[PDB]
Amino acid sequence: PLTELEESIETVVTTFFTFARQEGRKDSLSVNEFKELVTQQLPHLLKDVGSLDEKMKSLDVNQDSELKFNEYWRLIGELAKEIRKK
Amino acid sequence: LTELEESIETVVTTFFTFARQEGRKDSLSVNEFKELVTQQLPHLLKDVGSLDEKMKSLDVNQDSELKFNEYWRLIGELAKEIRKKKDLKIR
Ligand SMILES: [Ca+2]
Ligand SMILES: [Ca+2]
Ligand SMILES: [Ca+2]
Ligand SMILES: [Ca+2]
Repeated sequence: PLTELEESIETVVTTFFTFARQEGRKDSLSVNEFKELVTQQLPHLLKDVGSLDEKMKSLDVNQDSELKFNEYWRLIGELAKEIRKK
Repeated sequence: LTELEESIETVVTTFFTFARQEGRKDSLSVNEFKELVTQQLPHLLKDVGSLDEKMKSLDVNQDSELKFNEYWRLIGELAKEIRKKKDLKIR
């Protein structure tokens, strides 16, 4: 099977698709799916994020009202880079 | 921590675990990078070829070290290949 690091990378990727398949396109997060992912799975790392509707807008870099995997990955990188600082 | 948060913490911590071994404690020398790949990415980087060449390719500022940003670009490469398998095209 996978190492601790490999399984962790796989979990990060799987979590996107778990949330993205709930409604509309199965390969992107709507605002509702993004809000679910944050509230369910990032309640600690995003505790101080403020308005989720604004954060969605900020991450939606091509202004199509959905987060594709690349845009979610940008969020993961932001969270990683904050953790690194500790 | 949630499953997702634990996983992001693991990805970050694994870097420092290998980086603190010798030299600058916040970067991977080529020896520390080879240890990380062999011990912790043996499957995802099974087909990577020369580790010394991979190190060079990841060492974007040619300082002979991988700082966290440079390791994170590797994790992104690996994540994109996983993404392909978690969203298969029937075509
Ligand atoms: Ca969706
Ligand atoms: Ca978008
Ligand atoms: Ca080092
Ligand atoms: Ca470097």
